[PDB]
Amino acid sequence: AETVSFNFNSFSEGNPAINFQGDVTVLSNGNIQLTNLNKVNSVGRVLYAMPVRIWSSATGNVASFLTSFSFEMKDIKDYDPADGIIFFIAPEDTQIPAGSIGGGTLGVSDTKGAGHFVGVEFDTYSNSEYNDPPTDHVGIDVNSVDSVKTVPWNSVSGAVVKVTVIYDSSTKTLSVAVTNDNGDITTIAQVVDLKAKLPERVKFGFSASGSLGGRQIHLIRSWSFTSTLITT
Amino acid sequence: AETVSFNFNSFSEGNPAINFQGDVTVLSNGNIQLTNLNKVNSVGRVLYAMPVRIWSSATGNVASFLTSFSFEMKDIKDYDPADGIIFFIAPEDTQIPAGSIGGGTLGVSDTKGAGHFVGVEFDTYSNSEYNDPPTDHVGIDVNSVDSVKTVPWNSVSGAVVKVTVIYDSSTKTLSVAVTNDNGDITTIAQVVDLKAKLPERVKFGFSASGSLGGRQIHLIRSWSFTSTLITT
Amino acid sequence: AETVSFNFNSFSEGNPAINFQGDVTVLSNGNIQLTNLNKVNSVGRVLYAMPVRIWSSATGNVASFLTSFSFEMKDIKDYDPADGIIFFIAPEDTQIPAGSIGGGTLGVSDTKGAGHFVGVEFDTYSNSEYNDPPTDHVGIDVNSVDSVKTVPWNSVSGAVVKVTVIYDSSTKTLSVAVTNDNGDITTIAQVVDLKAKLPERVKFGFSASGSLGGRQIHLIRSWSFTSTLITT
Amino acid sequence: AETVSFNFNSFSEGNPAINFQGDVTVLSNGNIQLTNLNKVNSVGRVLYAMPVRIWSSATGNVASFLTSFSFEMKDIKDYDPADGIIFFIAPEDTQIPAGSIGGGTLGVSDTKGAGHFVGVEFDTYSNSEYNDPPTDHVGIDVNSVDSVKTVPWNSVSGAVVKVTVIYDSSTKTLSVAVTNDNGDITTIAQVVDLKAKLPERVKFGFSASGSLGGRQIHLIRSWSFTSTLITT
Ligand SMILES: OC[C@H]1O[C@@H](O[C@H]2[C@H](O)[C@@H](O)[C@@H](O)O[C@@H]2CO)[C@H](O)[C@@H](O)[C@H]1O
Ligand SMILES: OC[C@H]1O[C@@H](O[C@H]2[C@H](O)[C@@H](O)[C@@H](O)O[C@@H]2CO)[C@H](O)[C@@H](O)[C@H]1O
Ligand SMILES: OC[C@H]1O[C@@H](O[C@H]2[C@H](O)[C@@H](O)[C@@H](O)O[C@@H]2CO)[C@H](O)[C@@H](O)[C@H]1O
Ligand SMILES: OC[C@H]1O[C@@H](O[C@H]2[C@H](O)[C@@H](O)[C@@H](O)O[C@@H]2CO)[C@H](O)[C@@H](O)[C@H]1O
Ligand SMILES: [Ca+2]
Ligand SMILES: [Ca+2]
Ligand SMILES: [Ca+2]
Ligand SMILES: [Ca+2]
Ligand SMILES: [Mn+2]
Ligand SMILES: [Mn+2]
Ligand SMILES: [Mn+2]
Ligand SMILES: [Mn+2]
Repeated sequence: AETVSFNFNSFSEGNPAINFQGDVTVLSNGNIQLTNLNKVNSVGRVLYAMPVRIWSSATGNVASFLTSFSFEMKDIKDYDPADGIIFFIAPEDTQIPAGSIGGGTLGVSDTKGAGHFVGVEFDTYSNSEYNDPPTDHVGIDVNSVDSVKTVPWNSVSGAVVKVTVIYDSSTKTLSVAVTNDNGDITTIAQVVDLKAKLPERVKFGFSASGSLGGRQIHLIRSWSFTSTLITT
Repeated sequence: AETVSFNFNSFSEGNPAINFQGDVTVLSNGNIQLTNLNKVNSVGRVLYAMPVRIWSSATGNVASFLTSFSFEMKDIKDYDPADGIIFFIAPEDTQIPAGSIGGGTLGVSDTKGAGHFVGVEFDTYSNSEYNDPPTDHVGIDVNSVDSVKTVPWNSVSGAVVKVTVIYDSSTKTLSVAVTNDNGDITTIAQVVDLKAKLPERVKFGFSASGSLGGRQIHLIRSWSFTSTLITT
Repeated sequence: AETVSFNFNSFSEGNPAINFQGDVTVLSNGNIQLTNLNKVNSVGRVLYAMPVRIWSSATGNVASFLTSFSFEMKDIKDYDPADGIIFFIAPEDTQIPAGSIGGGTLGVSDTKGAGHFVGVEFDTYSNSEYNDPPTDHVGIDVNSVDSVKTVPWNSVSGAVVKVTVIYDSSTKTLSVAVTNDNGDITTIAQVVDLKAKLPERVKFGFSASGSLGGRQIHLIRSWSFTSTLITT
Repeated sequence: AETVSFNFNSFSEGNPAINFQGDVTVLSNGNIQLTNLNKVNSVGRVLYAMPVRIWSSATGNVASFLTSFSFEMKDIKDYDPADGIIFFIAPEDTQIPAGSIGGGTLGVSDTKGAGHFVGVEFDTYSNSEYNDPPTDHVGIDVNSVDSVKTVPWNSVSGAVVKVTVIYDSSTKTLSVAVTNDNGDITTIAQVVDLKAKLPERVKFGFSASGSLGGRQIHLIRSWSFTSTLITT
């Protein structure tokens, strides 16, 4: 089988294994801070530098993957705690949308909320322009921040959240488990055909953004990943 | 929300939080050995002592859960390495089937392979009477060891195996990610309506068995679990 | 290490992790009300359903534990309030004393004020028959409501009180910190050898009671707990 | 009663309510990083600016206090993870010792390991010169880093640790409860007469240090405190 795996317990600029885009910054504690609290419509994204082959045009096989990461969002006096973080998968040449307004676009979509990507968002502000639920929520996005499906969630300021994601190639099911600070878990799952939505080689990463009045701390603390593609 | 969670990095006799059934034994290193290498048709089961309410007849809500565990199977001279381990969910009154022949029933079913339980098996012997695939395999079992679905797998003697399971109540999807000793992952997912197959209160646990000629070391090394039921 | 931990931010009827005894009722807001305002000598107790092994006869080790909880007592028109709440530890088979007169026995002792339990009381009425101090008080009880030690305190009707308790196994010290609504803290500590006063397996819970003329609202709002026993 | 209480969920440079000493720095995420990873024998300390009156010379009374805080330590490539963090109480005019060598002195003592303070240390390196236990440990320090008492502990890189401390004036008992990342708790308690060891007014704070080859990330994430002195 074709397996790719990595595990970061701390990050650092200068590490060739990671690409940085936008206002991203690496704190002295190894944490990744995606947005710049002093910029309007800030957008920051981080990606595993090496593209991963999720499916094969030769065999038609699609990869299965297991990934978990931990992040932290915290309020700052005195802006609206927004907009959130999104774990995404996109073409290997993915870039921050030209003329990105950040905000509710989470740094992956245009003003209409469209883009080429599949992801799991941890959304902390309700943008009616993208049909968001009225509360904080976790959502599965397929080429749009107008989530295909969402589940109520609660973003606790300063709390460390743990996430586990499993993609089963056979059933094409993407299931997500979010462990909150207080111990409660939140789950959401959706059938998503990566073969039909994305190219053979993609990049995995995290993105976050803010607006003029919407800003908050977006930190990525750790990230382990393993994908296995059966080549037969 | 109604949440139940626990974490076992090791086990010790006398812990009220755990229920032992059959030939279970706790080793000095804190590991749990499920079968007795000197008994014919040995069967051993360990269960979380407290019943978990996976669904409420009052609301109709079903709980989501996240659990991870690690186990190890090791060959012994001069017996056949069998039969395997099964992580299962069963009614709270669950007991080792009367007159259990162990072996391919994995300690959860009758001679015909039927029983009242839902589980994930790590099967190391191919029983044609229960329509097993021709190789080692992971399977999703619903009231029978004749798996609803299986995926090829390989049990490596002495290898520590890590497993992660997510059950999403909304989609009723049970997804499993198995991390093999060599780094590759194996996944299998299946939609299973726990509310339709099981009572409101159930017990979670592990079971293993052997026959006269089939015996091996079945070890459970760790187990973390969290289920959250929405009460509203 | 053998660890038991749970966290209740709210309570619900039907949760198998909780045992109800006497006049206990679960309010729609998730709060637990211990006594019945319309009954003479009302007694209500709630216990964590699973017995906890606080010490091992094998090693002689005693567990350390950390627990915090919040409660509220509110006066009603026009009864005396009367009698209070007690956080207790007792044999796993503990039940409301037969023929309990409620009142100053706090639902845990007999008429003489004796019983089998260790606890921290938040006493709002002065029973001279149990040598109570003349004012509201917090006390450490060991097999009797005639406290081994008490400290002055003030029960404010309708005020949410937060409590933190630490039991250090090495020194066998039980320390309590009570945070009043006005920000002021009250502390009390006492050396109590749980190994000598209680059986290996015990249950933790809260009890409240009243009399014909003494009645008030006794509410448990939240409860988190963690006990760790060194096994080696 | 005289009560002092504050709560910090994040810190900021410029907040007059805090004294910054040495290499301390505040990250853009609100965390306080005590030591500088690029300096030899780095020492950084943070103190609550307002001195607290822990005892009255007029009444002989000592104050009781309840404090809880969370911190994080993380290894860096490639130095020994040292030396640790200490929560301390010292004279109001306390400053980092002149010519401090950092390292095992934890920033509060001279080369002999002596100083004027009382504290709880989270020690991650074993200094034989100060009679340290052979493993990571939590210790109670009274005017010396040669702990009056210690308990085995385990510092996990990148894990958030929660600590609760209660000081009971009557019994003069200082009890500590440490909640590790995996849920396990570690406790330690010791009778310490604050009035005989410290002056009437003191400052509370944190300190950390490193050596030439011993360095790690020492972060303070949050801190809540309440002290009550009975004046009568
Ligand atoms: O409050 C946070 C949200 O702000 C929205 O944009 C605001 C903007 O921040 C404010 O300066 C002004 O221009 O009004 C806008 C409309 O609400 C973002 O669109 C949203 O994503 C949040 O960040
Ligand atoms: O070889 C392992 C398998 O044994 C099967 O049972 C055997 C038994 O071990 C042998 O002594 C003889 O009685 O024939 C039996 C039938 O084949 C089990 O049924 C199977 O589960 C494996 O354990
Ligand atoms: O005033 C509250 C206290 O009442 C005591 O019991 C009273 C009882 O309420 C009254 O009706 C009469 O019978 O005299 C009793 C003895 O004083 C309780 O003993 C005490 O615990 C409080 O509840
Ligand atoms: O390895 C961490 C410990 O270092 C000790 O100091 C070392 C120093 O790091 C090294 O460069 C050389 O000078 O030898 C010293 C003595 O062994 C500290 O004393 C100790 O506290 C740890 O930080
Ligand atoms: Ca949004
Ligand atoms: Ca089989
Ligand atoms: Ca009383
Ligand atoms: Ca040291
Ligand atoms: Mn959204
Ligand atoms: Mn099978
Ligand atoms: Mn009393
Ligand atoms: Mn030390």
